[PDB]
Amino acid sequence: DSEEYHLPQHVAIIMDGNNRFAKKNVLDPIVEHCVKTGVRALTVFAFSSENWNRPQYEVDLLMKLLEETIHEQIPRMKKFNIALRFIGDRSRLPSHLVALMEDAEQQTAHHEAMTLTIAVSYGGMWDIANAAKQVAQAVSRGEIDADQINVDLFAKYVSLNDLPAVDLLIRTGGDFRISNFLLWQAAYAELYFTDTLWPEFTVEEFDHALNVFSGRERRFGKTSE
Amino acid sequence: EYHLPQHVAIIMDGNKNVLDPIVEHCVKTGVRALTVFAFSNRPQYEVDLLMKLLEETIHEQIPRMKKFNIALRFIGDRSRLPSHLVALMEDAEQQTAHHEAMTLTIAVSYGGMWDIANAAKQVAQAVSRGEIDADQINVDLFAKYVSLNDLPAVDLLIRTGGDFRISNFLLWQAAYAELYFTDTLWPEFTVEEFDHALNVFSGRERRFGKTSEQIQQEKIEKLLEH
Repeated sequence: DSEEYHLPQHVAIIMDGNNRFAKKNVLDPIVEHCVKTGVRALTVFAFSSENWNRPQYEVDLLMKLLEETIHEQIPRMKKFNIALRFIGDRSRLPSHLVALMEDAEQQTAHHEAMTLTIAVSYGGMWDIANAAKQVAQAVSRGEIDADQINVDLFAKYVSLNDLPAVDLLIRTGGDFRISNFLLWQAAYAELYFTDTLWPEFTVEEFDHALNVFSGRERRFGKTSE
Repeated sequence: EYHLPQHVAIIMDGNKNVLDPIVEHCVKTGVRALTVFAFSNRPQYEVDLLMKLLEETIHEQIPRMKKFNIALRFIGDRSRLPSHLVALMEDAEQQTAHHEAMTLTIAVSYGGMWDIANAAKQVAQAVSRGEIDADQINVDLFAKYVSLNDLPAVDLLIRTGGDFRISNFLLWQAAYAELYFTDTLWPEFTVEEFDHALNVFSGRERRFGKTSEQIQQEKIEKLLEH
């Protein structure tokens, strides 16, 4: 405990609003600011560019863009001691994209002050059902008694179970939905919604959100989680 | 045009009956489901008082449910509830089951994580019996074990009391819900503010679109109304 310290250990961001933007990288200064300030985990969802329910030509372009962006980010993540991680379904992804994700995770694992997780082909319901599948597979092997399955056991199989629970979730762009993102992990997260469009989102407003989180922790306490 | 939610959820938090005008507004506007959670590990005497209050409230509400053609439902863990409360819940559900205009669900000893892990337990028990291959488990199969799966997904979730958390309520069911937060404490929550929240919901659906499930629900309801 501490009277002065109220920094969230795990921040999640739903990046939205470029679809409404009429007229330099936004995420990079946020990521750098987080690791410099001591945030332990940052988990992000590109609300438009990870929506792969589009014509196959567009999905192909989006995957190529993701690959080029991962490649460009690896040396930057090494420079700032950030571990890159990916969550989501990999079973239907092109082999080159899977290899590139593994490569990026392997190149950035050493000497990591913060984990940056990118949601790729991810959904919160998918995550929960995947955890249930893994639990049932363990039951089939005799490793779990199905009658003893409870919240604490199930939590060990959901994505990001080795990181702190999400303390703060930010969504830009104006909508007030968490849109099937980190449903289990953000069960007790403070939710910060802003109409600022993602391309116009600033480190200053991010700091404001952190101060809002601190004030809400003072006002409503920390939760059970 | 004007967009009404199919399923409203409320976290009643506060740091005359408040819920009754809200229930009546839902019935009058065609809301199909209203699910409520009294937000707040206490001395046993306080737990007993709360249980007795819940029992008396269920008793008081049954005739209103008949009057407005509302079906009563309860979600949450029943394994540690007093047997008299469990029997009263079963009786209320059976007495109101034929009512088909709206479902009012009261969450008692409920948590969203509990709900999800309970679904996982049921699926794994079926696997243990050899009824299901664990490799078949996916979203569509799992969804049938989560509470309220026969009702529309939550479109609008209201939380009173000032905090901006969903606090482990309907995590699966509110995956695409619009979230409406108000500083108003629950005892002071009015049907006028509920009307305002519904108006805000309509504007947000116009600006940010309907969910996919909402669009399919509306297609189906148009096909059926004919």
